[PDB]
Amino acid sequence: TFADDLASLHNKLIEMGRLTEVALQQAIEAFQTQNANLAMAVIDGDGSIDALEEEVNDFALWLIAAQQPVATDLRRIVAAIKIASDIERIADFAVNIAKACIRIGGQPFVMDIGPLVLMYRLATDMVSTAIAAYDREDASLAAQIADMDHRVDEQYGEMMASLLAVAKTDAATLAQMNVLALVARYIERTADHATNIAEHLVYLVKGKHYDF
Amino acid sequence: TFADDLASLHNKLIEMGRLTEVALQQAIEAFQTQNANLAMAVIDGDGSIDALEEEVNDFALWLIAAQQPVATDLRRIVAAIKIASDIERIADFAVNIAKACIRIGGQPFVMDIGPLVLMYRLATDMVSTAIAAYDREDASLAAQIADMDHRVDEQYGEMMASLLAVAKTDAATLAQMNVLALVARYIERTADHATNIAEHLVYLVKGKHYDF
Repeated sequence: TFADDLASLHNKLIEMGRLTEVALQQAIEAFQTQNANLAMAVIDGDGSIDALEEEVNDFALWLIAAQQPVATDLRRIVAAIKIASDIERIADFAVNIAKACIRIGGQPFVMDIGPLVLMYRLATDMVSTAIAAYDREDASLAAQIADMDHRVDEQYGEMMASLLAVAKTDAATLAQMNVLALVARYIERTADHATNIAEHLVYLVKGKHYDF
Repeated sequence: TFADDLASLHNKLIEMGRLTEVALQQAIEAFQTQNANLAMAVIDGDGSIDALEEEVNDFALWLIAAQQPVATDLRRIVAAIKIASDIERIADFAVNIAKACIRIGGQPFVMDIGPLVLMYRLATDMVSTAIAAYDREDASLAAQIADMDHRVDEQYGEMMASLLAVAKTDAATLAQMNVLALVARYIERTADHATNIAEHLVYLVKGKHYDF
């Protein structure tokens, strides 16, 4: 049943990702469309993934202590725990982009949220990619994720641009730009995690390190 | 000898941090002073930490499979592996800030690297803090690390500022600003990891989650 166990542990994770995927999808839509009811769907339904992560640690720790995994299987059980956390953190930033969507209520953005939306989706994809890479166990999608990162960078600068330029300085509108800035950061944390997941996937496989 | 084992596993990590600490210290000095010989000290002496991380996984995985850790001890052996990786990644960004220091040779910065230096040190401290928090196992230093983050944020904007403003557009000088931008990102990845380490330390202890 062993081989089967590692197959489910594998699906437990891929599962966390399927959900974090969704949560991410809505978190952004919720924010861009300014949908409070949606932002909440995101919050209320998150502790659920914290649940899966525990499951994934209990299960893995068990194997590591019961079925006595051999080197190779042991690395894939370990990376399984490191990746689960990254999926968890990402999911958490989602919950936060959702709280920020609320922070600002419904008084239409002080500027265009277009580049920010694309910066989010860019990162989101980095996740899908990284998780897909984990699923298939493809250690080469990584270097490709590297580029979506340069894109998240140039996308970011192009954020501070349309932001710290626009003059119309006022308490309410500033408290507004901040939330936008906060969101820009959670998108970069979400990206760095996809990258983190890519690192594991790559070390597990190539024993080498994630490229630029 | 068990209790003793967990004490050394604990010191293995605190050890990785003592070194990553240094590496970080020099990486920045090297860059700000533009010291190639130093940037190299950083590169050449890094595979050494990748070494410690392996040690920390082999050792922990062993306990988890040999001395049969009980719940509490088991969480502290697990977080021990998650944190080791974060220390590893941070150390790696160091190696990269060091490669970027070289990327630009010695033709004095197109602008003032003061705010960037402070943004680096700010993150660096977040690390020391997070690692110190791990050592003592103080789950409250976290919320304090949270603030050094808001500071890393406001410090960042104040980066794009003196950057995308300065007009003097030219191939060499641009290829120059980019490296600076790249460095700004590795500093933010280093911060998000300190934050990551803080998360573990907090979940392990409070079972709850790392604050804003």
